Amino acid sequence: VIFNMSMMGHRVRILPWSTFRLNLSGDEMNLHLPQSLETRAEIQELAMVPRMIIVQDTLTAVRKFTKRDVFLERGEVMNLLMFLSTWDGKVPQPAILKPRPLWTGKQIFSLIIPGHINCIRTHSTHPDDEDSGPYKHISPGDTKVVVENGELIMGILCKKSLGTSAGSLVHISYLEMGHDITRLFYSNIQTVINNWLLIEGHTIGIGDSIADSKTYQDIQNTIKKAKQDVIEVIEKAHNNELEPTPGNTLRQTFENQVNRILNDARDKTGSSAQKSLSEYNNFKSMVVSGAKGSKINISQVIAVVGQQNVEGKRIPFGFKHRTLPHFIKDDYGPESRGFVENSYLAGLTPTEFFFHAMGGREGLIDTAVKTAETGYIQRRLIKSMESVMVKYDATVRNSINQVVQLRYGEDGLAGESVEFQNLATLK
Amino acid sequence: MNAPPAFESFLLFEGEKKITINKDTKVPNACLFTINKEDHTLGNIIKSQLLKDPQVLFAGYKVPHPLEHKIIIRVQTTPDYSPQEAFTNAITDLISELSLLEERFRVAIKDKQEG
Amino acid sequence: VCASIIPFPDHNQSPRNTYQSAMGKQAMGVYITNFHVRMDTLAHVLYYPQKPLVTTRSMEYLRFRELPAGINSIVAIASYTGYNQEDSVIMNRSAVDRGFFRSVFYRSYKEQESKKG
Amino acid sequence: NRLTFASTLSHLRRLNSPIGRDGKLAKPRQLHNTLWGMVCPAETPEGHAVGLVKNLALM
Amino acid sequence: MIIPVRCFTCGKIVGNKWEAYLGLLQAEYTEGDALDALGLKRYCCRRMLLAHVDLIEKLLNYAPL
Amino acid sequence: DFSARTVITPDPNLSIDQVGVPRSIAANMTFAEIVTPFNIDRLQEL
Amino acid sequence: MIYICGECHTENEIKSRDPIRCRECGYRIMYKKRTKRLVVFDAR
Amino acid sequence: PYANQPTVRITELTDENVKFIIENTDLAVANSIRRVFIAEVPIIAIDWVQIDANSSVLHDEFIAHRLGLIPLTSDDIVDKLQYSRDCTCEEFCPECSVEFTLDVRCNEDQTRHVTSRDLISNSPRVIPVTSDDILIVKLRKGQELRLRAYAKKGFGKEHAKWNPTAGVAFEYDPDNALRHTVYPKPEEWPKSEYSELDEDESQAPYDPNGKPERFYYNVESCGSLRPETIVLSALSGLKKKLSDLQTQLSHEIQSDV
Amino acid sequence: QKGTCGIQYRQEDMPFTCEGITPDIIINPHAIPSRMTIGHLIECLQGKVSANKGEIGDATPFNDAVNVQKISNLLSDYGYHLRGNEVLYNGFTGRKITSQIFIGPTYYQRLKHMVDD
Amino acid sequence: QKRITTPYMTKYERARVLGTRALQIAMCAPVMVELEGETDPLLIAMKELKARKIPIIIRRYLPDGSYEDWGVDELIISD
Ligand SMILES: [Zn+2]
Ligand SMILES: [Zn+2]
Ligand SMILES: [Zn+2]
Repeated sequence: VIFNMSMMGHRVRILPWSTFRLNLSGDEMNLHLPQSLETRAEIQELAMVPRMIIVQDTLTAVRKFTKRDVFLERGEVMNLLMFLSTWDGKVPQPAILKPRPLWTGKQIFSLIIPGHINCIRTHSTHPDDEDSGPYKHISPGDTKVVVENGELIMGILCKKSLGTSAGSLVHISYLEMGHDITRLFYSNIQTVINNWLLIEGHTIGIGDSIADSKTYQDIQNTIKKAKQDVIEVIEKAHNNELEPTPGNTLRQTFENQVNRILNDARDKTGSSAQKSLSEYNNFKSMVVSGAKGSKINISQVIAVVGQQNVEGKRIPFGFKHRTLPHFIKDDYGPESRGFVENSYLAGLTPTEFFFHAMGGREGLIDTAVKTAETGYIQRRLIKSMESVMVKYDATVRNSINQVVQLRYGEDGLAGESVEFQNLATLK
Repeated sequence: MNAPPAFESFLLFEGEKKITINKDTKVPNACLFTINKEDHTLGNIIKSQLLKDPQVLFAGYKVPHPLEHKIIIRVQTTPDYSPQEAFTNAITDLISELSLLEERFRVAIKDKQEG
Repeated sequence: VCASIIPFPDHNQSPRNTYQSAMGKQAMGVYITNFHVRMDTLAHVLYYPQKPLVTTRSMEYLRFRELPAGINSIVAIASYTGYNQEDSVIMNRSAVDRGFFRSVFYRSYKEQESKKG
Repeated sequence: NRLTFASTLSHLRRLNSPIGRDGKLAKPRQLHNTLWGMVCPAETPEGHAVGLVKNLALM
Repeated sequence: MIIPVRCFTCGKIVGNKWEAYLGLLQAEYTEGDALDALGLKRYCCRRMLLAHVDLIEKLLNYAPL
Repeated sequence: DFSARTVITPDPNLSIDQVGVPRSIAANMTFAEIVTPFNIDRLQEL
Repeated sequence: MIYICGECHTENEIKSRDPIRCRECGYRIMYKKRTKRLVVFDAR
Repeated sequence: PYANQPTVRITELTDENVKFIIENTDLAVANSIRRVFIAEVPIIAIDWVQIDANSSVLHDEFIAHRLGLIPLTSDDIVDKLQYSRDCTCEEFCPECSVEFTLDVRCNEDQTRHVTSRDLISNSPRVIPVTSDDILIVKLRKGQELRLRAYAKKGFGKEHAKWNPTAGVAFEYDPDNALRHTVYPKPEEWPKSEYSELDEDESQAPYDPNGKPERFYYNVESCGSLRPETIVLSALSGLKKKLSDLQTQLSHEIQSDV
Repeated sequence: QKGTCGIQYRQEDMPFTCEGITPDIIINPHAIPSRMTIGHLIECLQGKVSANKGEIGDATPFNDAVNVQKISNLLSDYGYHLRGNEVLYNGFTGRKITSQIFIGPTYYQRLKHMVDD
Repeated sequence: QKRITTPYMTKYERARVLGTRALQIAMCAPVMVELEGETDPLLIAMKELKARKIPIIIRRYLPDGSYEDWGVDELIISD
C-alpha cells in the first residue's frame, strides 16, 4: 500500500482494532492500494520506506543503554537478544566473567550494528579539552564514540551519533550496506531498547524541576543584579549621562543596552541550571541525548522564562506611556516592559502572565501564517521543476527538452550516496 | 464492530495448534516454541526455570505483538541435552514447585485461622 | 470561561493556554440537565463526569463543577513498551471496562411529510 | 455550541474583530494591552483566524 | 451521572460508600475524615468520593413521561 | 481505491515499512489479481 | 399507535392521518412509550 | 536442575485482605502469581442483561451495564459451574449460569433508589456482597425498573468486572538490597512497612551475590471471592493451565517423532 | 496537546506500585519539556495531596498561598514522596523499575474526536 | 552498437522490467529458468533477471530522438 509528490509504500498487516498502526521512526490518513501488478512491483522496488530514508522515546533510552554504568544479567540479556532479528544465535562472551556474568549495554548493541562498519563520533557532552588531553582515546566520561568491525568499543550513543546527520551510524550503514540492512538496524534499535526500557525506565516529575537551594540563590542574585543594572542604565539615560552610539539613536541605544542585560541574565542563569541538573535527573537526560526539548526550555522551567518580546521589541506602551495601568507612566523597568523574572515552576506574577500571553500570541500568529506561506512555496517549486528530469545522455532537461544542466549537480552524481569529507591537500 | 472478542485472548481458535515446535538452523540444538493464546504470565514461568537448569545454554521468550496473543520461546541446550527435553522437564518442576507452595499454603492458612 | 478552568496558567505556556481554550470546547460532557427532552444533531454526554480534584475559585461561577466535562485519572508519566510517542498515550484496559471514559452519543433524525405538490 | 457547558458560555460571550478596512489596517490578531481585564488573552481559536475571535472577560 | 460502582483503578466498591459519605458530611465530619471512616486508604478510591458530583439529583427534578 | 480516513497510532512492534490496517477497511478495499494455475486453488477458496 | 402527551404525560391513541393534538391539553407534541420487542444488553 | 521449595507464611488474615510472605521463590513465579490473581481467577458476575421496562432517568445501556460491576458472593458455586462455551447449551442453564431478577417500582413522593438488596437471585448462595449497599439508580415517582439478568463464570482478563482483586500490593526486597531500583536521594524516600532498617540507614548495603526472595503479598478482595480462597484457586488455576500446556506439548513431540 | 490512546493494557500488564495502584493512563515523558507544562506535574502533586488529605485543592492562578514546596511538604506527611515520585513495578517482569515514576491524579477530558465516527 | 548509454541498468529500468515480466508471468507466460516451487510471480522474474534470461529489450529514448536497444542480459545488474 502507498500513502503520504513523493509517497512511501508500505506492507499492510491486518490488526484487530480500528485505528491505523504505523511504526513511526494522530493525523488521519487514507492509504491507496495499487491494483495493477506492474505498478505494485515498481512501488515495492523504489517507493518503499527503506529506500525513502528514530523516535524521541528511543534516543533518550539509547543514551542510557550505552552508558558504561549499565550492566545486564544473563536473564535480562536473553530477552533483549530474543527481539534481535539479525542475531547469529550465539550469545556473546560477557565483559565481566567473574564473579558473575554481566553483559555491558554496548555488547548487546554490538550485535545490533549490522556487518562491519567503522566510524568515529562524539557525544553531546564531550569536553573540547578532552580530545587534546592525554585521555583522548580513553575518554574519562565515555564521550567519544568509536566503532570497529561493527562493535561499539566505546562511547555513549545519542542523536549526534545514532540520529540522522552527515556522519552517523545509520548514515554509514546505509552507504556501506544499503537500505534493506539499514531498516533492520532501525527495527533492532527500536525493539531492543523498548524491552530494556521496561527494566531501566524513563520518567519525569517535580524533582527534576526542583533544583538545589544553592542555584536558586544564584539565579535570584543574577536576576537581582540584572534588575539593578537595568535601573542604573535607566538612571544614566534619565540624567542624560548615557551617550548614544554613533550608529544608533538614544532611544534605540537604550533599548539595546537593556535587552543585553536581560538577555545575558537568562543565558547565564539558564547555563547554571544545566550544570545544576544531576546525571540521575530526567531533564538532563533528554537534553544530553538531544532527543526532545532544548536547554532553553529547561531554563524557562527552572531559572527564568526571560524577556517577552513583541514584534521584535519589548512590550509596547498600549496605554498612555505605560504598558499596563498598574505601572507608572513612562516606566521602562524590567517588570513594566515585560521582563519575566519568574520561572514556570515558581509561577508568574499577574503582570507577567499577560506579557507572556502577548509574546505567545505573536508566535501563534506567526506559526499560523508561516505554515500557509511555506506550504505555498512547496507547491510552486514543484510545478516549476516537475518536468525537470535526467535523460539518458546524463543531461538535465525539461518537458520542452531544453538543457537545464549538462550534468546533474554539475558532477553527474546522486545526492544520496555522496558523503561529507575533507580532503587534506589544501589546508 | 472492529473490537476483537474479549475471550480470544485465552480461547483456542478452531483448527489451530496450541503448541508448535520449530527447529532453528542458525545454531545447533535450538528450538522455537510458538505458543498461542498465552501472555507473559506463562512466558516468564518457563524462562526463569530453564535458566536454573545448568544444561541450558540459552533460553528466552518474546511476544511478536500483544494483540496477536501468541508467545514465542527459544531454548538452546548442550549437544547431549535437547531443547525439547528442557521445555518438558522445566514444566514438571513448576508443577512440583507450585504443589509444594499450594500444599504449604494450606498448612499455614489453618494455623493463622486458629491463632 | 475556558481559561479560568486552568490551574496555574501562569506556570503554563501561553500557546498551551490558548490550545486548551480550543480543546476545552471540544471536550465532551454533560452540557445541560434537560438533554433527554431536547433533540440535538450532535450531543456527547459522559458516563461519570466528576468534579476535578484541583479546581479554581472562578470555576464555581462558571458552574463547571456542577456539569464537568472529564474524569480524573491517576496518570503515571513513564515510557511503557515504547507505545506512546510525543503525541500519544497508553490507557488501562481494565479501567475502561469499569467505566473509565465511556460516553454516549446522540444523533437526531428529522423528517416531515409535506404536501409540496 | 452545546457540546459542553463551558463551550456554550464561551460562545455567548464570544467577540469578533472588525472586518473590512478597519480590521485590515489594524492588527486585531495581535494581543493588545487594553485587553487586560476586558477580553481574555489566552482564549483564541487556533488556525488562520487566530485572534480575530475572542471571549469576554468574566467580570 | 451517578457514582460509579467501583474504583476504575483497582476495583474497590465505591457506590455503596457514596450514601454514607454524604451522611457523614452533614454530621460535622471533615471531608477527609469521612473518607477514612469509610475505609478508603488508597488515594485512587478517595478521589471517587471526594471529587464526585451527583448530577442525577437535578435530572430527577424533571417530571417523567 | 481510496479508503476511509482514520486516526494514526504508533506501533513499535511493526516494521517501519509495515502498516497496520483494520479488518473493516481492508474488507471494503479490493485488489484485482490475475488467477494462475500456481494459485488457482488460493483464489478458489477465497 | 399509542403516544404520550408532552405536557400531561397521559396515554392518547392516535391513528394514521389524524391530527396530532392532546384532548386534555391541545399540546402538539407527542412521544412514543416503548417497543414491546426487547433487546439484549451485555455489560461491557 | 530442579525447582526450589516455596515456603510461605501468613502475616495477618482478615475479611477484606490477607497478607502472606513467600520465601525461596523465583521472581518470575512470584510476579506471575500476582497477575494470576487478577486475570486467571474466575468469578461469577452479571453478563447478560435484558430490560422489560425502563422509565428511569438513566439509559438502558448505562443501567444494564452497571449490574455487571456488582460483585457476587460465588465462593464455591463458581468452581462447580462451567463456562457457557463448553456447556452443551444454546441458552443459559443453571449448570452454566444463574438467574437474576430486579423488579422495583417507585410510587412515593420521596426519592427512592434501588440498590443491590432488591437484586433477587435464584441461587441463595450467589448473592450481592452487600446482600452499606450498592445503589444501582435513583428512581422518581412514577418511574419503574423491571429487568432480568444472568451471571456466568468468566476470566478476569475477559472483563474487569470478573476481577476479584481490589488492588494487589506485591512487594519484594523492600530495603533495596540488590539495587534493582536506584534512588538519586535515598534519604528523602520513606521507609516501607516491611523493611527492617534503622532510622539513620537510607538503604541496606549492596550484596554482590543474591536473588529476589521473601515476596510480600497483600491480596485485597472486592467481597466476591474471599481473599483466603483466591490464593488457593489462583495457585491451582495457574498450574492447571501449566499442565494443559504439557498435554499439548506431548502431542507435538509425538508428531515430530 | 491531545494524545491518542496508543495502546490499552490490562490491569496486570500496567505498572503497579508498592500499594497496588496500576495507573489508569500513562503519558510520554518527552511531552513535558515543550508541548506540555510543569502545571501537569504540579497538578499531579496537588491531586495526590488533595485525594490523600480529602480536600479540593485551590487552583487560583495568582494565589501566593499555594506553592510547589508547600504542596510537597503536605504530601510527605501522608507517607508519600515529597516530589510525588513512586516506585512502579513493571507488570510483565516483577523486578523494580530503575527509575521511580511520577504518578498523580491528573484531571483528563475526552475530546469529541473519536475513531469510531 | 555505437551505444553511448551507461552499461549498468538503472533502478527504474530494473523495477519496470521485473514488474512487466511479473505481470506477464501471471498471464501464463513461459519461464526460461527452471521452476523450483516459486509461486509468487515476482520471485520467478527476479531469478530470471539474475540468470539473464528475460526476453525484454530496453529501448532507451535519447533526448535527441534517437533510441538504443539495450538487452537486459547485456546490461550489468547489481545483486
Ligand atoms: Zn481504588
Ligand atoms: Zn396532554
Ligand atoms: Zn448449560
